Amino acid sequence: GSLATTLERIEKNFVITDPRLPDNPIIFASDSFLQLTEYSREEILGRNARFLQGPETDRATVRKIRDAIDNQTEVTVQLINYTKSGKKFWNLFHLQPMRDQKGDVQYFIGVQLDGTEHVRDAAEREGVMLIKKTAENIDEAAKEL
Amino acid sequence: NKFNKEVLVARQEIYWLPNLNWEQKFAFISSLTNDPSQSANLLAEAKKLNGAQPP
Ligand SMILES: Cc1cc2nc3c(=O)[nH]c(=O)nc-3n(C[C@H](O)[C@H](O)[C@H](O)COP(=O)(O)O)c2cc1C
Ligand SMILES: [Cl-]
Ligand SMILES: [Cl-]
Ligand SMILES: [Cl-]
Repeated sequence: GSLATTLERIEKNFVITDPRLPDNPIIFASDSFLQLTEYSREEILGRNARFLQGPETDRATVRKIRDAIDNQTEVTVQLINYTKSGKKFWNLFHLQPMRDQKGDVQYFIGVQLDGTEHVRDAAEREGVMLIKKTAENIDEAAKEL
Repeated sequence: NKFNKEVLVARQEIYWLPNLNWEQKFAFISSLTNDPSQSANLLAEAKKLNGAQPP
């Protein structure tokens, strides 16, 4: 296999960032996230996740994420992102603070569910439900590894 | 490229350590992310923390 840490071999798209470092950069990126975005681990470690955004990315939506991060709360949005070679995809994204025992935020987990289109109605509610559950499982798993 | 193969290799090796809790592991990866030139020192020190916390 590759040089992923064991945590990064969990078969979901996510990255984990450290808000205690300047500009809240990625410290983990799953192999699945790397396959999705076409980036290698080498070129995105230590970088803010905002490199995923491009011309069509709604800036108000991105602001919704940053508001959540500043307040150390979770959020779910749908935004347009871009692969390394610049190919558009819809990203049903979920952010959630990773806390320790006493409830203090230590890191951020971010989960991506990729799609060719903006999901709406039932299909979006189903989507929101799923990635929240995935984010919960990833949190739980990281604490075991 | 700050995150050459050696850095990545050390990084993988820190996470293999059996006696570190998830915070301790996350902290070393984070320090390595922030200061890649200290990878070897970080792995060596992680191993000492590992050896000092037997089950
Ligand atoms: C854990 C985590 C995962 C993130 N994942 C994405 C992502 O997949 N796509 C994206 O466009 N932004 C993502 N972001 C958002 C950017 O990192 C950043 O928070 C956002 O662009 C707001 O910051 P800015 O206004 O300074 O650019 C993520 C942030 C965090 C903390
Ligand atoms: Cl591994
Ligand atoms: Cl694997
Ligand atoms: Cl950020």
